[PDB]
Amino acid sequence: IVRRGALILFCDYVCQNLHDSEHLTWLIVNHIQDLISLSHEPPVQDFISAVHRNSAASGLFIQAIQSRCENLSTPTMLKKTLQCLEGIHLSQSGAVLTLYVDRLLCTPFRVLARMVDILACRRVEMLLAANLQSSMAQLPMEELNRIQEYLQSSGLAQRHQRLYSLLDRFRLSTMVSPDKDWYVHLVKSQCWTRSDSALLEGAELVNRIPAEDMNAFMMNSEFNLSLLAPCLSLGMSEISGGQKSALFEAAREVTLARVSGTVQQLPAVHHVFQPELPAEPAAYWSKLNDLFGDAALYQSLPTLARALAQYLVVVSKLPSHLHLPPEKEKDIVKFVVATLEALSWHLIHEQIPLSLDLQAGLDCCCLALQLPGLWSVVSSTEFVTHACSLIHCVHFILEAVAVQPGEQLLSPQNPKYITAACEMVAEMVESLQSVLALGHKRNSGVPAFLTPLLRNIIISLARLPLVNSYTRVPPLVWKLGWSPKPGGDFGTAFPEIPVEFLQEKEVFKEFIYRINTLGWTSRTQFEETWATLLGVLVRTQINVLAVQAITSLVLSAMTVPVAGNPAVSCLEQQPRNKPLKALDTRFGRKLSIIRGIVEQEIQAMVSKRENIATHHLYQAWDPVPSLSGALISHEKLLLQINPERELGSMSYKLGQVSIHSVWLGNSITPKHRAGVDIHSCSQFLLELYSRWILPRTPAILISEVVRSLLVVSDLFTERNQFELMYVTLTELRRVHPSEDEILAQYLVPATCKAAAVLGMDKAVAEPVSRLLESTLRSSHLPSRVGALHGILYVLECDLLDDTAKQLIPVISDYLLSNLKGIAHCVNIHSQQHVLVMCATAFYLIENYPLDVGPEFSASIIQMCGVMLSGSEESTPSIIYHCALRGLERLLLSEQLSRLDAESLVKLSVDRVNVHSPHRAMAALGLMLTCMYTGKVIVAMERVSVLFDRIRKGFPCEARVVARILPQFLDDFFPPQDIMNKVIGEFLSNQQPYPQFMATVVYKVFQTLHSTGQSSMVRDWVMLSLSNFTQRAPVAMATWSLSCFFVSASTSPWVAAILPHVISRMGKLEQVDVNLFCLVATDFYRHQIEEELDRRAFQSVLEVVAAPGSPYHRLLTCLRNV
Amino acid sequence: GPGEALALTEAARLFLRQERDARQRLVCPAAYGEPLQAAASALGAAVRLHLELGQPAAAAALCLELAAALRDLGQPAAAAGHFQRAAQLQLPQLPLAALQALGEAASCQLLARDYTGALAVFTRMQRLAREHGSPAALGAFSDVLVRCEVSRVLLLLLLQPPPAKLLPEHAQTLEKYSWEAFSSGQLPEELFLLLQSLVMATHEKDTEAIKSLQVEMWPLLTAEQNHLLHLVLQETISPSGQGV
Amino acid sequence: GDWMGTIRTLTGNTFSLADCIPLLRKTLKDESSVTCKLACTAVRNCVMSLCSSSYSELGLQLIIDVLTLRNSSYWLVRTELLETLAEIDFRLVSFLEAKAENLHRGAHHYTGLLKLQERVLNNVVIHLLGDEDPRVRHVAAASLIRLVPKLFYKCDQGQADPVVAVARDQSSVYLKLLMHETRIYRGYNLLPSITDVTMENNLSRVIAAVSHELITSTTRALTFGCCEALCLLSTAFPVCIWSLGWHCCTVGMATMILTLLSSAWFPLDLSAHQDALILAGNLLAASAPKSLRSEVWPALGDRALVPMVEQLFSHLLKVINICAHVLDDVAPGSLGSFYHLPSYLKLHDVLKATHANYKVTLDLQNSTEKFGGFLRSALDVLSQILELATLQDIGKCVEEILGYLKSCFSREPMMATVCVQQLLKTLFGTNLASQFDRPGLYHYCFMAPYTHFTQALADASLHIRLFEPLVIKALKQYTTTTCVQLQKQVLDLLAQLVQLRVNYCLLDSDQVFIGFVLKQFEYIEVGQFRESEAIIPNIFFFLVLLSYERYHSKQIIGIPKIIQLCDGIMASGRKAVTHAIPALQPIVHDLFVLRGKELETQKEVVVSMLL
Repeated sequence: IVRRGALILFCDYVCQNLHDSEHLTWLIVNHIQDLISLSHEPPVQDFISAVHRNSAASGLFIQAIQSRCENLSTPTMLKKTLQCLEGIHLSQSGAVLTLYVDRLLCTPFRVLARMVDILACRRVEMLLAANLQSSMAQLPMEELNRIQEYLQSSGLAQRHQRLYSLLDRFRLSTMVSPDKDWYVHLVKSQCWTRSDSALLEGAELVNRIPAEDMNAFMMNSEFNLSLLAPCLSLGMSEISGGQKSALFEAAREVTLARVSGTVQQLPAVHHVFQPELPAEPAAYWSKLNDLFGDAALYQSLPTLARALAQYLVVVSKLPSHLHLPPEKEKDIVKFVVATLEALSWHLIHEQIPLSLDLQAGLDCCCLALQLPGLWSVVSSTEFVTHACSLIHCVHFILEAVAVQPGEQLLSPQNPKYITAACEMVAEMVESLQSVLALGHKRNSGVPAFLTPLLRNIIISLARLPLVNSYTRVPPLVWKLGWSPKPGGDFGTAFPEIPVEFLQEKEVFKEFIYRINTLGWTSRTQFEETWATLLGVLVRTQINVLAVQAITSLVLSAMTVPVAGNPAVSCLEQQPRNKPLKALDTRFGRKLSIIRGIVEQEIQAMVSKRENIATHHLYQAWDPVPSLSGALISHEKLLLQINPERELGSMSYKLGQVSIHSVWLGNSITPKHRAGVDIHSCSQFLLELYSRWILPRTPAILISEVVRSLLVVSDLFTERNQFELMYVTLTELRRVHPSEDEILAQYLVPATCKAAAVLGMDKAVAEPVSRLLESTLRSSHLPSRVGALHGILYVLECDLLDDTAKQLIPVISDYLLSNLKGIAHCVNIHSQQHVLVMCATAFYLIENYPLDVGPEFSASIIQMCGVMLSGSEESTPSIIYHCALRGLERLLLSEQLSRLDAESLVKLSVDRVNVHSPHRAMAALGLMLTCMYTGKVIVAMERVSVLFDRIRKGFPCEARVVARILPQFLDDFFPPQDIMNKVIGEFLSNQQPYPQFMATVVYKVFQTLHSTGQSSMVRDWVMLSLSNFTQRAPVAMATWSLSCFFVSASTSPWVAAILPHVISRMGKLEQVDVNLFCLVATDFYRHQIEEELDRRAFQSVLEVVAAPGSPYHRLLTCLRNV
Repeated sequence: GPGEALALTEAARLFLRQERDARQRLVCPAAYGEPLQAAASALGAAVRLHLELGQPAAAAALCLELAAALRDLGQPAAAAGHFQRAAQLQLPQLPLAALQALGEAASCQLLARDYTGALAVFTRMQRLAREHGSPAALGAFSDVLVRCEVSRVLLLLLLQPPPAKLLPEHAQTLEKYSWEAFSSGQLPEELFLLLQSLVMATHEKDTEAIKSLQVEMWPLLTAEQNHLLHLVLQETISPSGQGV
Repeated sequence: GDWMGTIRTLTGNTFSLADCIPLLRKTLKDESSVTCKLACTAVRNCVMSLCSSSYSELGLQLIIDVLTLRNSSYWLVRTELLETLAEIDFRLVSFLEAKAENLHRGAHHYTGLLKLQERVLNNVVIHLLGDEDPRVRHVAAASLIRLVPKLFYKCDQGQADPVVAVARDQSSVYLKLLMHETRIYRGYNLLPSITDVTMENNLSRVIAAVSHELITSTTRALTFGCCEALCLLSTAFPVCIWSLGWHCCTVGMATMILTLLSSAWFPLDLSAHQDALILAGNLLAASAPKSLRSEVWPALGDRALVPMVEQLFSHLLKVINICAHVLDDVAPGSLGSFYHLPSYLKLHDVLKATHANYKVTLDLQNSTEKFGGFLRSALDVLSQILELATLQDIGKCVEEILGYLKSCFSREPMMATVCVQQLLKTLFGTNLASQFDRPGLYHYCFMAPYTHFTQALADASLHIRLFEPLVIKALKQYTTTTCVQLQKQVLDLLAQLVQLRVNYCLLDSDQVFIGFVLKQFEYIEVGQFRESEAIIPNIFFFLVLLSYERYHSKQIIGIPKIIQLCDGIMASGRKAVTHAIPALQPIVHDLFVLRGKELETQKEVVVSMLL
């Protein structure tokens, strides 16, 4: 207070005693920074104004700022410095400009760079307006040249072009062929840089470099490693399509080579990373201060880790020879650990690393702990220090991001790092309930792009044998008097909790949480926890807990991938709907592509990514095994997954397994799981339940046992198991009277499922219709929802009663009555009820279109039409996408009479016109199915609404529409009807995205050369009299012309440079003019041909003479030809 | 009367406890969750009773309870729906309580990755805070205004709506972060300068500047806004919608 | 530095003051809660001096360290932590935080900021409003009140940076301008009430945080604590003065608190119930000079408030009826009737239990008694709300209100008298609604105080029949009580009756009351009246008023006798500040301002004794 107030008072004193200048000089030279900091204060404001009215004072001001700009670098300090330099005396317009360009112009803060741009522009304007004998005096001969040389040596003359032009004005007043190697050099001009500007375009560029010299191009010290992850990604899109990708294989060899290379620079003996103070242990830490301590190497570890994560996230779906070899695995593991340590190192020395680098390191860790080859390495004993460093760095990063100083993470032999890692993994495992629970009161300190990564990494690390045994023990057991002597080839193998230490409800709840979160790492651990749960079962409410834990544990075996690894696996699904026969035809095989694109985007936008840990967008996969089993690829389950579960939700639903999969996989004409005898658990639970519910068993346990049976029946394998299930549930219906409260919810669907599995007959499975109808008339919906689930089970493939068909109207009238009310209100109602209702209705319409007809299957389309058109608030998104996908399966399946089918193809036009981009993309998929299934001016309306979506959609929706447009165009009607429209949409001003329309034009033009339209293209190009060359952004005019002549080219290596042209949409540099001249000339010589057409071309250019450069240099090139 | 409302809300609270136990407290990968529906039905009956008795604030409090439970259980979208329900119930008597509920709804929309919905809720919040916050907001509304402003700028930089579909509110905000002459508003000077630099760097396609600003802005932003800024940087480096 | 250097030269030991801070830190993490509370007390003794020192980083470290004590399973540690954090100046803490660069990392290299003010305000003070111990809750509310004035918020138009906030705090004391210079209830303010914008913003943010914790409260204790805290704030920062900080006036928080009052468990907690009544009354009172007209409650005009006022009025009448049934022991079976309502019957059960417990104890100095406090608060809010009532609202209601006061008078006679006075105000129509018709560190340090100083220097050169038994009870209680506050209130009521032109021979036919009042002057002058300082100004006001009155047009007391009483008090006894001066104030005022020839010599005598 005294310092600043005294400076202000002294400034006010100098303002008035201005005749003397020693106090002014002293103030400036000694307190320039305080003057700038306090410049908002009126006496200091007046002092600075008085400095502005004095050439010598202003010169002292500038001389003092030149020697203090070190601390005037802060955004606020620099903004104030500019506010002070603004009104500087004119006699110093050469000094302040020198300071501007030498020091303040190249700032990472762009708004201050702009301020400096404006102020320097004015300083030159003033030098120009002031007469010559003084302008030459303030700005010397070589000083102006050095200013221009700093602006040109740096890339600063290109960001601030007006300043360079003004300096040029001041000095003026003061006195190839498109071949393989040209393309390779042009790509090298863009990809041998170090820049994250055009990664996708640079990947599409290096893709066209020949395969014989592509691996030698990505492996020089100049190749931008930022391109490796795009090149892999793009490469994957050419292996997912079915081909072989040289891009992917070359990028993979380069990525693994670079990983081995950087691992080679690590020390030979590895010591655990510990953040406390790694200086005491050894001279190892000197080397690790030199290694990732500089930037030449630290700025290559996350760039390499992004590529490695892009590779590791797709090795689960690659051809066998594209998996990582067993020799590199140790390498990879070390790299992962090192990357995390690098990140932790950066945290200790230089603040937060980088949202991208952090994500890359945690992605690598997450993905490596999911691969068996890498897990089995880091899980071993030779890699105990690496697993310990993983635990230490993960805990360190989580605390450095989420825990404020003064708070704790959780808020209510045997080296010490082994115990430290055990306790840290246990703490992080307990943090999965509050701190790392996405959407919990305590996840607000975690930025939510680290939360799934951290959850998955923590589960994976808690399954390591070094810490697994410790982690499975509740801390409420350490608080009791339990501490045995451990030893397990590490020193931390603990015996499992004794059941005397499980009879308390709290300890048992903690133990169940542990075993459900961590899963089981082997058959031995599964059997141990199975015996433990049984011995607990053999008390008040412990039996409910034990039965629920038992059914969770047996469901853990159902997960198709890595037997019981929650981090890698989700509950296996077998959908009730079947693969549609409309596809696998001619037009269905094209709809497959055009709709798979939209499906990938809908998955990226709305899917809950429950089975997906990392951020990678196109990672959707469903837990559906071939059963003919490997997992069925996501592009083969287009409209197959059960319509009543949310997109990307992987939890347990009533209907996980279709009865067809029961009758098929374990052939039951109507062994065990992955490594674990689930048949024995099946029979044990069947007997223990068939002998526990019939004989003083309280109802609250009857309900839980019936729930557990309903769940576990997904694991039954033989017909006698379902038979015992059904007999038990029938005898329980007889024993337990109308009093259920909570039993029908699980009794009715378990009964109906078992009855359906037994090839439903009127022999014993006849009286399911009775309690089905009885259950649809209830007071609480849960029983009715279980009834609808049982209805679906029984409607799957079981001819109802084998005689009587009253059940189908019994269902359909319930559906038609209860759905029609929920169209003006859907939020006030239950989502699950609506979803199972629509699922039932769609299955009826598709598999039973005989009994349904007048009232059903036509009014259902009305239910869906009024649901899809509801407001974004009134119709939730999960109901919207369910109804839309069910309508799309009803449409693509030919089980509709052609007055509701058409009543559906006209339901698609109103829904693309919504603001929400995901609803718009869903509507676009529905529209594409209406188009491809029901197959002149209607198609014109459709292509127009597509172009309108490009014009007024967000860049994602627009990019997707632009990606699907070329196929749609050359699929539905001839090019002559669109080569106007599309060109008009590439040649427009209201078009927000010319860079997408450029690829659209390119694809259309290159698809012209299919049946022999390699001449219509030059005809439509010569139709550039009015449209082209009339574009007020001359830069955009020459850019669009270059793009159009790239698109209209029959020569290779020049049609392959479009992403190099789209990469610079403005940017009228001279290399761009040279590229435009070369491309227009390659269209002149090879294409035109007619000598009179050469002249019709040449006299379209000089209309817009532009003698400067865009068209004059082109006209010159044509004269040279 | 109100005692029945008390019985119903205290039943729903135990139901929500039981659902939290069956789902989160002791993770159960075999439960779809029954007590959540029972709690929802009880809370709905209690809300309707309170609305009949002339107590929209108690009904909004129950809606807030249900919304917080839904967001806890990993259902962000239904949570945002119920948060907006409560905000509408509170709106023309407790603008600040409604602004808190709408902030919860916007957080839940960002959890669900519904960025246009979150942008819409943020703009509605900024509007309501300007109308009820009095230039020179009251201070309880100034916090809302600062959050909604930073979040709207980040969401507009993420979405990048085309000039055709771009509301006057969005354009009026975005033009404020272009600089032409020597203004920060309700925002601190340093954060406002970094936000202006961020807008100008995402417009001029300067990846290195965006990375520097990401690191500089990390301490100044909440973790929600740090997520938004990370998404802006990622959409800049790796755009969505390309399929590769 | 210099002190320690001198003392290290003199004695010789190399003891550094930077060596007890590590000991305090270690002692805070102690195993024992006794040692923990003692270390918290030591931190409370030293932390604000450390922050204002060159060891300010250690003081910030200690603030960080004491934050973990809010989890203690020992109430006295939690209350000690609250009292420690209430002493902290967060403008200074904000300055130190803005200067700190490696202290935000703390241990484990945290990325992000300390945000100590937000953590102290929300994670400790407002969090311990949800504490299950009422003592911790009360301490937390007190600490919140103390914290409100010193909680620097950014982008404030009064203080741009924390240095300017600290400079404001310094300058407001030592550069305080050296200058100087029909009874509304405690809650109303019919003035501009020019408030400080920075404190307005602080109060706004604090009220927003507490109201958010109250609306989303899933706990009984948190609701109780937030209600007590908001009532405390409405006492220390009145809603009428700080109208901007209380949102707005207040339509919403008032209906929120009224909904709380219509809950099923909340009114059964007597302390929280009376806090809610006080808060609701204060909020409804703060809307006077914007929501008053110059139907029911016709003087209101703003009709969004009429339902709230009606609901609060009927509730107050019902609970005062309940208290009257509990006092006049009568089991429950036409506007305060509660026989047909179950929630009010449960409230009757609770109040009956409390008063039956009170009836069997002898602790006459027990102030925190629950039934008496509840009845006092309910009568208080009734008297506050009556200021907005016109005769149409109350004229058909006053009979039952007076019946209730007749029975609640024995328990709380002071507030019963206050309520009788408010009823007399509304009857005779004398209440409100009837009588209604950039700056930083140079501004604050030098410019504004010097401008004020020079400006001052430059300007330096220029239905009564129903009140009879309650009035009689009040007069008799005056003649028999030793409670000075009750006697003060009875003198206020008598003065009001005299100004309403109610005859004195009607009340004092024998002149017994003024006989007793003048006989009190013996013990007052001797010094044997226990607390006479409280009673003397009111006595002399009443006597001055009675000097104007005419006992059948024959002087009752007389100004000369009043002057003699005053100079007898003065020339015989002790401090003039408490006794003689407060007696001379009514005489000076009602003789020189409000007032053929003997008046001149009376004024002469008064001027002589003033000299």
